[PDB]
Amino acid sequence: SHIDCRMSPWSEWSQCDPCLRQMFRSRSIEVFGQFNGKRCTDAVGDRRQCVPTEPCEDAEDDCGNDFQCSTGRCIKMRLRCNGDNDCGDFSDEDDCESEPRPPCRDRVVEESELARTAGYGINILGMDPLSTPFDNEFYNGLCNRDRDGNTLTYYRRPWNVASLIYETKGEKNFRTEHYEEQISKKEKMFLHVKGEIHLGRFVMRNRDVVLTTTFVDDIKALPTTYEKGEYFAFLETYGTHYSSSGSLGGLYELIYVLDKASMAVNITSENLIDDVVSLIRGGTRKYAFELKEKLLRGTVIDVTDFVNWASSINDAPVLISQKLSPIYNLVPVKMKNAHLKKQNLERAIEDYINEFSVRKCHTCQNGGTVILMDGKCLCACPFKFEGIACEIS
Amino acid sequence: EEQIEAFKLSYSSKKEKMFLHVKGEIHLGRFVMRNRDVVL
Amino acid sequence: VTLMPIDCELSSWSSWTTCDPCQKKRYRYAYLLQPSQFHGEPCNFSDKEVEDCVTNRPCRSQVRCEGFVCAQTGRCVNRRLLCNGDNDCGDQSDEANCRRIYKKCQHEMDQYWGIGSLASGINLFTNSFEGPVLDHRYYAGGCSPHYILNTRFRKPYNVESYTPQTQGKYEFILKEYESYSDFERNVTEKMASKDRGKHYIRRTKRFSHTKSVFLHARSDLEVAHYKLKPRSLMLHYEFLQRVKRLPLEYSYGEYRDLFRDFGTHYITEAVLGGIYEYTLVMNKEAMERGDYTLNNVHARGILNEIKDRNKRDTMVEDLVVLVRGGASEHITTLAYQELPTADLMQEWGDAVQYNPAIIKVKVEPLYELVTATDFAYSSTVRQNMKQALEEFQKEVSSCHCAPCQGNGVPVLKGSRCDCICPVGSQGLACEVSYRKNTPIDGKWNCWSNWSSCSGRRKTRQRQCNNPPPQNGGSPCSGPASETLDCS
Amino acid sequence: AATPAAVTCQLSNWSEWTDCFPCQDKKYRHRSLLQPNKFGGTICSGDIWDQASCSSSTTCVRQAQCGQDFQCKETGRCLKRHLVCNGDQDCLDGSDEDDCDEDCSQYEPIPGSQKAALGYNILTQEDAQSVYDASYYGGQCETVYNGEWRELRYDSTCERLYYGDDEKYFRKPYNFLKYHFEALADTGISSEFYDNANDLLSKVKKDFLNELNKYNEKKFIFTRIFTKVQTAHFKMRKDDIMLDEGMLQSLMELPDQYNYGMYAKFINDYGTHYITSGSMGGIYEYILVIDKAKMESLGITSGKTERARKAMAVEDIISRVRGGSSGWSGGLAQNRSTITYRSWGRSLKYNPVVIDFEMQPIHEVLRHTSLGPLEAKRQNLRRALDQYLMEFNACRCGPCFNNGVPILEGTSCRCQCRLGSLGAACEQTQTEGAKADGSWSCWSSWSVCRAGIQERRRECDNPAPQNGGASCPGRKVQTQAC
Amino acid sequence: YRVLFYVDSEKLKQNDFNSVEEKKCKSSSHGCKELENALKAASGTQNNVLRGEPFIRGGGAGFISGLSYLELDNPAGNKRRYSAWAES
Ligand SMILES: *[C@@H]1O[C@H](CO)[C@@H](O[C@@H]2O[C@H](CO)[C@@H](O)[C@H](O)[C@H]2NC(C)=O)[C@H](O)[C@H]1NC(C)=O
Ligand SMILES: *[C@@H]1O[C@H](CO)[C@@H](O)[C@H](O)[C@H]1NC(C)=O
Ligand SMILES: *[C@@H]1O[C@H](CO)[C@@H](O)[C@H](O)[C@H]1NC(C)=O
Ligand SMILES: *[C@@H]1O[C@H](CO)[C@@H](O)[C@H](O)[C@@H]1O
Ligand SMILES: *[C@@H]1O[C@H](CO)[C@@H](O)[C@H](O)[C@@H]1O
Ligand SMILES: *[C@@H]1O[C@H](CO)[C@@H](O)[C@H](O)[C@@H]1O
Ligand SMILES: *[C@@H]1O[C@H](CO)[C@@H](O)[C@H](O)[C@@H]1O
Ligand SMILES: *[C@@H]1O[C@H](CO)[C@@H](O)[C@H](O)[C@@H]1O
Ligand SMILES: *[C@@H]1O[C@H](CO)[C@@H](O)[C@H](O)[C@@H]1O
Ligand SMILES: [Ca+2]
Ligand SMILES: [Ca+2]
Repeated sequence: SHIDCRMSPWSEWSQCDPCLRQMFRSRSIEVFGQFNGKRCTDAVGDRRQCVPTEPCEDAEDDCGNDFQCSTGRCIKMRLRCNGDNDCGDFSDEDDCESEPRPPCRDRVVEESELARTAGYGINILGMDPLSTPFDNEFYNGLCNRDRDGNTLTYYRRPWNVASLIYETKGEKNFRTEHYEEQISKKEKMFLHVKGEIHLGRFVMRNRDVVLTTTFVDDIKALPTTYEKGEYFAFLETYGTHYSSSGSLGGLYELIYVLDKASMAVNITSENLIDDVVSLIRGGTRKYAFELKEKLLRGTVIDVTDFVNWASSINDAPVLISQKLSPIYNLVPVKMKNAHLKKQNLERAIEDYINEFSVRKCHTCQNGGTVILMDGKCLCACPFKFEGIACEIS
Repeated sequence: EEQIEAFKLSYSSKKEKMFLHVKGEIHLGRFVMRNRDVVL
Repeated sequence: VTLMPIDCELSSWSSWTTCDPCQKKRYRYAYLLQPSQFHGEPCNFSDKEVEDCVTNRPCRSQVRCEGFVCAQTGRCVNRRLLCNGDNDCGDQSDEANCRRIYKKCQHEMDQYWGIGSLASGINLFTNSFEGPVLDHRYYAGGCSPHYILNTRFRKPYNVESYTPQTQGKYEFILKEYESYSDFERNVTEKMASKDRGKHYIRRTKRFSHTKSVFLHARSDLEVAHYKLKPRSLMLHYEFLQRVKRLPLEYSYGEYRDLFRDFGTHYITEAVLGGIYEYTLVMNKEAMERGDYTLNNVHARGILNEIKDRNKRDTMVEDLVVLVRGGASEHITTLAYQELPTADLMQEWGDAVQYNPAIIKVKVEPLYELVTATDFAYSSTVRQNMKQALEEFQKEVSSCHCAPCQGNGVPVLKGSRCDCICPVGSQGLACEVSYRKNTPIDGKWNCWSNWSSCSGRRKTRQRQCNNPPPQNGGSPCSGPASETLDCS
Repeated sequence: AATPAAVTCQLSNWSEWTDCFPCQDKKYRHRSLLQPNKFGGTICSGDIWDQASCSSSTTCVRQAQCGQDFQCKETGRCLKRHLVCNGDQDCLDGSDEDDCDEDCSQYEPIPGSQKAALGYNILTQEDAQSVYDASYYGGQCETVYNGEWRELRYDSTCERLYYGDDEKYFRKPYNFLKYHFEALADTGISSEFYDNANDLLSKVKKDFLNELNKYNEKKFIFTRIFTKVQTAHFKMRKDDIMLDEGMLQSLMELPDQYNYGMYAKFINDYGTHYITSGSMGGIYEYILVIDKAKMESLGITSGKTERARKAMAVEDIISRVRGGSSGWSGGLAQNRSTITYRSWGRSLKYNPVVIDFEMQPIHEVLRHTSLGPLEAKRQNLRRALDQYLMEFNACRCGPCFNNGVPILEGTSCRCQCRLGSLGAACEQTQTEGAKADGSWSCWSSWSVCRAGIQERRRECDNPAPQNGGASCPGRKVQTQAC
Repeated sequence: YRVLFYVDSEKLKQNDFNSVEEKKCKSSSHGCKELENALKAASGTQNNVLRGEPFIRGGGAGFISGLSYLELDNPAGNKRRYSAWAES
C-alpha cells in the first residue's frame, strides 16, 4: 500500500567556518515515499549565518611565480601575452602591447563545438552530461590544429582533450526469431534491431587539467570540515564523476513482439498480445523525428534518410558511452587544504551511496520488482497485474 | 473476443475488448540551476 | 579446438663480441628458436642486448664528406645542390644562409604515384615493405619534364625509369558439370482359387543430381614500370644512420635489426599495377529415395502397406575478390560480391594509374647499397651483412611455424606466426568449419643447416605438412634435397 | 536461468605514503583495486591512486638532468640543439622558439597520426594518453604522398570536371618509420545452404486397423562476408623515440625504488601496450545465418485420431562498418548493396580507421628512447605490469550471458550483451537451449616456488559451455623463473 | 587486342526397360496364378566449359580494364568500350 516520506532528525550544528561565515548540520532520507504515498522533497542540508568565532587565514592562494589573472586561476605569461585568453576572463589586453598575436602565426583556425563539450560531468542520479568541469577554451597557448570530422575543414583542439579521434563506426545488429505449434494452435514472434554510429571518441588529459573558473572557485567555497550539504551541493551542480573519456555519435533501436494462441458442449478461447517501441538520439531534428517515427511502421526505408540522419550527427551528437572518473580528482593541489576537500568529497559520495539505496523499500506484490524515482519507490509487472504496487488484476 | 453458448432452453453470449497505448516524445533540451551564489 | 598454445622462445645468449673500435659498444644476441602461435605469449624483448665499452683500439670512421655535412642527418650533399631551392639534406639544412637561391623546376611536378613507397626495402619472406632505404625525395638537379596522360611528374634521382608500360590482361573461365540418375524397379505376384487369394507389390525410385558452377575472372593491369638504378644510389638518412651504427665485429643481433627496420633486399625492378581477381566456386548436390510396398492374403483377410520417401539438396559456394591498386570508392564497389559492371572496372583502372601495387618485382640484397663512398670499413660491413642476411633468412622463413588447420597459410610477421584462414574455416588455428574435409598443400620443415666441407648437403621432410591426409594438392615447389661445393 | 551474483565494490585499505619527492612536490599512495564490482552492486566511492601536496626534504635538481643540450624548463623535453629556433614548436613550453625556417607544416598530419601514437589497453581495448609524440618532427621535413587524394570538383568558369589538388601530401611525424599509401582490398564470401525432407508411412488391416505417418522438412543458410580495404599501412620507429611530453614527465615522476602505485598509474594513463605497426583501412563485415524446421506425425487405429505440427525460424544478422563517414556508415550499416559500398568507399578517402595492428608491452618504449637506459625504472614498470595484467584484467568481470563481452570500465565491470539488458540473465526471448561458449577465468597470482618450479594457473571457464557451446584455446598451467 | 573464347558442351541421356507377364489356370474348384515384373533405368549427364581471354597492350588504364571486361553476351567486345579503348 501507499507509504509517505521519512527522514532523520536534523544533526547538531556545526561550529562557524571562519572564511565561509556559515554553520550547518544535515538530515538523512530514510524512505523517499513509496507506492503513491506522500513523496519526499525536503532538504538534506540547510545552513545558518554566523559572525565567525576566530580569524580567517590569508585569502590569496596563488601558485607562486604564476600570473594572477582576474579569475584567480594559476597560469604562465606565455598564455596571456600570446593573446590567447587562456586564464578564463579575457584579460590578455592588459598583459602585452607588441606582437601578442595567437599561436597560429598566420593560419588562424576555427574551434569545434563537439570538442568544447568534452569532459561532461556525470551524476549517478539521471546520468546527465552536465556542462563541462573542464575549461576547453583554455588551449595552453597551443595552435593544436586537427582537421578531423567529416566537414573536411581544420579546427583547434582544446587543451584538456588528449585527442578527439573521429574513429568512425556504423553497426547494425539485427535478430529475429519465430515459432509455431499445433495439435489448438500457438504462434510466437521476437524482433530486435539496433543501429549505432560513432562519429568519434574524446579522451581527457589525466594530469595538468585546466578547470573552469567556476569549478575551481566553487571548490574554494567548500566547508573544510566534512558537512554533507555543501559537498552535496558541489556534487549535484558539477557531478559525482567526470567523463574522463567517451564516444560521441547517434543511435536507433526498435522492437516488435507478438504472442498468439487459439483453442451438447461448445468451448473455445483466443489470446493475443502486442509490444512495439522506437528510440532515436543524435542528429538534427527534421531527420531524426522523421526516422524514429518512420521505422516504427513497417516502411522499407530510403537509404538517403539514413545518410541524411547520420550525416547530421557531425553537427549534433549524443554521448553513447564513456569512462567515469570520481570527480574529486579535479581539485588541483597548490590550493589551500586541497586534500581535505578530496577526502570529504569521497566521504560525501559514500554518504550518497547510503541514502539513495532502493533495497530498503518494501516488497511489490505478485510478479513485480521495485524501482526508485525522485520521491517514489514503485513497480511495474507481468501477467496483467495492476496499480503502482501490483496488488490487483 | 470471448464467446459462451449452451443448450438443454437456448443460451448465448459474447464479449469484446480493446486497449491501445501510443506516445511520442520530441526532446529539445535539459537544465540544472546553480545551488550557490544564485542571482534572483 | 585441439590446442595447447606455443609460447615464444629466444635462445640463451651468445657470448659478447669484444668491444667495437668505432661504435664503442659490445653486443649479445639470441636466435628465435620457436615463434609465438595459437596466441601463446610473446618473448620478443626486441631480440637484442647491448652495453658500452672502455677499449682504445684505433678507428678510421672519418670517410670524408667532400661536399657539405647535413648537420642533423649526417648525410653529405654535393656542392651544386646547396641553394638549388630544394631539401637535399632531409631537414632543409642545405638551404640555410643562401646569398641567392636558384630554382630549376619551371612548373609544378607531381611525384610519380607510389615512388616514395618503392623507396623502402622488402622483407622478402613476409613479402612486405619494412622501411625507408633510398631517398625518393632527392632530385640531384633533375626537373626533366615527364608526362603520363596530361599530368607532369618529377623523377627521383635513384630511379632509372618510371613509365606507364600500359598493359592489361583479362582471363576468364566458366565451367559447368552436371550428372543425373534415376532407377525404378518393381515386382508383382498373385494367386486365387474358389476360397483363397494373394497379392504382392513393390515400387521404387532412387535418384541423384549434381552440379558445379565455377567461374574465375582475373585481370592484371600494368600501367607503370619502375626500375631503380644499379648503383651510385642516394640513401634515406634513417637507413644510413643504422648502417653507420653497425659493428665491424660480427654479432648477428645488431645486423638483424637493420633487416627488421629496412628490409632484407632493395627493390630494383618492379611492374606497377592493379589486379582484379574474382573467383566464384559452387558445388551443388541433390538426392532422393522413394520406396513403396504391399502384401495381401484372403481366405478372412489381411493387408500390409508401406511408404518411405526422402530428399536432400545442398549448395556450398565460395567467392573471393582481391584488388590491388586504385582509389577507395572504386575499390569497395569492385570488392562487392557481384561481377563488376564495366563502368566500375573502368573507373577502377583509371585510379590504378594514381595508386598501384607491385605486381612482379626483382630485388637485390641490401649489402650492395653498403659502399665505400658512404661508409668506413665498408667491405667488413658488407661481409658481416652477407652472413647476417643468410642467418636472417633462416629466421624469417616460415618453416618454424606449426601447420594451420583448414589449409591455412602462415606468414610469420614480427615474432608471431598467425594462420591466415581461407573462406569456409575460422578460429586461431583455422579449425572451425561446417565442412567435412579440405585438400592440404605441402611445405617442408626447416632445412638441415649444412653437412661437412669438401662437398656439402642440406635436407628437408614434410612429416605433418604432407598432402596425403584428407587428399591434398601439390607437395613441392623446389628440391627435396640440395648439395654444393664448399668453395 | 541462474540467479545473479551482484556485490558492492571494494577497494583495499590504503598503503602508507611515499615521501615528498623534490620537483614533483607530491606524496602518493594507492589502493590495490581489491575487488571492483561484479555486473551488479553499487560502485566504490574511492579510486586506485592519490596525489597530495608536500614540501621536499631537499632542493629540486636543475636542467643539467638533460646533459650537454637544451631542456624546456617548464616541461619535460630534452632537445638536440638544432631544434632551438628551427622555426617550429618542439616542446609544450615553446621556449625552443623563445628569444631567437621550417615550412613543412604546409601539409596536414598523416591520417591516423593520433590513434597510432596513443597507447592501448589489452584489458579494455581502449586507447590511452599519447605514448609517442604524435606531432614531434625532430626537424625532419619528411613528406608522404596521399594515394587516395583523387576527388572530383567542377569549374563553372572554364567547363572542367576534374580532380582536386587538395590532400595530395601529408607531413609524416618523426615517430612513424614509414607510412606507405598503397591501395588494397580483399573480400571473402561464403554461402552454404542445406535443405532436407523425409516422409514415411505404414499401414496394417485385418478382418483391426492401424495407420502411421511421419514428416520432416528442414532448411539451413549460412553466409559470411568479410572485406578489408587499406589506404595506407605504417610502422613506428624502434630507436631514438621522442616520447609525448605528458609521457616524458609522467615517466620521470616515477620512483627509482619499486612502489606499485606510480608505475600502475603510468600503466593506466599511458596504456598497457604501444602500437608498433598498423594498417589504415575500412573494414566491412556482414554475417547472416538462418535455421528453419517443420515436422508432423499422424496415428489412426480401430477408433481415435491425433495430429501435431511444430515449426521454427531463427535469423542472426550483423552489419559492421569501421571507417567511413557517419552518414554513409549509417547507409552501409542499414543496407548491403552496390549503392552502400561505393559511397562508403568514397568516405574512406576522408575518414579511415586503423583496421589491424601489432604491438609491444609499454616498458619496451623506454629502451628505444633518446633518454639512455632506465633499467631500474624499466624493471619496476615491468614488475608493476606483471601484477596489472592480473589486477585490472577483464578476466575478473565474471559471467556474461548470451556471449556478452566482459570489459572493466575504470573501477567497475560491464557485460555488454548483444541482446537485452546487461549482466546476468541477458535473455528472455531465447530458450534455455541457447548456445554460448566457455571463456577464460583469470590468472592466479604467482604461486609458491622452488629452485626449478614456479606456477601461474587458469581455468577454461567456471561453468561448462551453454548447451553445444564452444570453449577456450586450452591451458591450465604456465611457469616462471624460480 | 586479342581474344580467344571457347565454349564446349555435351549431353547424354539413356533409358532401358524390361518386363514379363505369365498366367496359368485350372478348372473342372477353379484356380489361377499371375506373375508380373518391370524394370526401368535412366542415366543423364551434361558438361559445359567456357574460357575467354582478352589481352590488351596500350590503352588508358581504365579503358583497358573496361574493354577487357569479358561479356558473355558479346565475347568480342561492346563496340563503344572498344572504340573508347581505341581512343585511350
Ligand atoms: C513401377 O511402376 C510405376 C508405374 O506407375 C512406375 O512409376 C511411374 O513411372 C512413370 C514413368 O517413369 C513416371 O512418369 C511416374 O511419375 C511414376 N509414378 C510414380 C510416382 O511411381 C515406376 O516406373 C515403376 N518402376 C519400374 C519402371 O520398374
Ligand atoms: C454450440 O453452440 C450452440 C448455439 O445454439 C449451442 O446450441 C450448442 O449447445 C453448443 N454446442 C455445440 C452445438 O457444439
Ligand atoms: C539494399 O537495398 C536494395 C534496393 O532496395 C535491395 O535490393 C537489397 O536487398 C538491400 N540490401 C540489404 C543488405 O538490405
Ligand atoms: C530540528 O530538526 C527537526 C527534525 O526533528 C525539525 O523539525 C526542526 O525544524 C529543526 O530543524
Ligand atoms: C642469457 O640468456 C639466458 C637465457 O634466459 C639467461 O639465463 C641470461 O639472460 C643469460 O645471460
Ligand atoms: C636449405 O638450404 C637452402 C639454401 O640454398 C634453402 O633455400 C632451403 O630452405 C633449403 O631447405
Ligand atoms: C585509507 O583507508 C583506511 C583503511 O585502510 C581508512 O582508515 C582511511 O580512509 C585511509 O585514508
Ligand atoms: C592475466 O592476463 C594478462 C593479459 O596478458 C597478463 O598480462 C597478466 O599476467 C594477467 O594476470
Ligand atoms: C581468454 O579469452 C580469450 C579467448 O582465448 C583470449 O583473448 C585470452 O587468451 C583469454 O585468456
Ligand atoms: Ca638543396
Ligand atoms: Ca623550435
